[PDB]
Amino acid sequence: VNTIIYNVGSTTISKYATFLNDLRNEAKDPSLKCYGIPMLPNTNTNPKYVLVELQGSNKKTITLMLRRNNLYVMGYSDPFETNKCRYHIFNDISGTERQDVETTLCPNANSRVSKNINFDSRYPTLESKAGVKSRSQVQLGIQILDSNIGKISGVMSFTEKTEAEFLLVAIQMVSEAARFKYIENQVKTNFNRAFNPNPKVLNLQETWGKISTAIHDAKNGVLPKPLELVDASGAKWIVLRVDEIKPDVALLNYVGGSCQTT
Repeated sequence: VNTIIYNVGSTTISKYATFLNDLRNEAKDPSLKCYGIPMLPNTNTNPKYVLVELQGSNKKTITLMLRRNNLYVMGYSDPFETNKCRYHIFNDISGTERQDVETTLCPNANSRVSKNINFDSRYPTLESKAGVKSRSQVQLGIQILDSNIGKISGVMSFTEKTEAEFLLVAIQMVSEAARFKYIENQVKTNFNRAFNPNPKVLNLQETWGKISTAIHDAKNGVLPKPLELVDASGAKWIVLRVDEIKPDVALLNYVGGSCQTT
């Protein structure tokens, strides 16, 4: 499992763009692509995981564990006390995978401490805990990310609103940005300030699966059935060919079987 390092505490927009292209390269499958878009691997390709180490301000760090197959966050770790690695598995990781988030985020036994996340990773959950009606009311931004790392890393007690707010900002900034070129550019365009998620960033997050299947199943660039979407103002946005939506998407979720490659 490889780990990608990015310094949040001191960055430029290129430094954010390189990180992301190292995540995409590392996560994607080596041969599959539909219409020039990289596709994520089947569950069976090894390695199964990527680690994303986030360096905040004041020597604060969080290592984010992700699955290659669908780039979701399984949980995170932070340095705790002198020599402990504290791992935090999301409530909805089960089976071997739970031993796998432990073993991979904190590779040395003797030093491990558990502090689970007592809620699942779905956005409606994370919003109830932030105590907000919609992620859209919570601002995103590099300084917001840094400052949230600093509310979580090496702190004895931290509250669910604090934790959900960290994960809303970090899943959107790392896994949503990497799947969508559109969300990456929203973050580049506002790099020096805080900004509210617009309807399209939110809509793109929630329809990725359907987008991946449409694109895979498309013949001659024509999508199987029109794909109703929402744009940055809230307006119904209806795309029909792969060329419409492909600017906005960097990685495809796995769908098996063939598709037009290039």
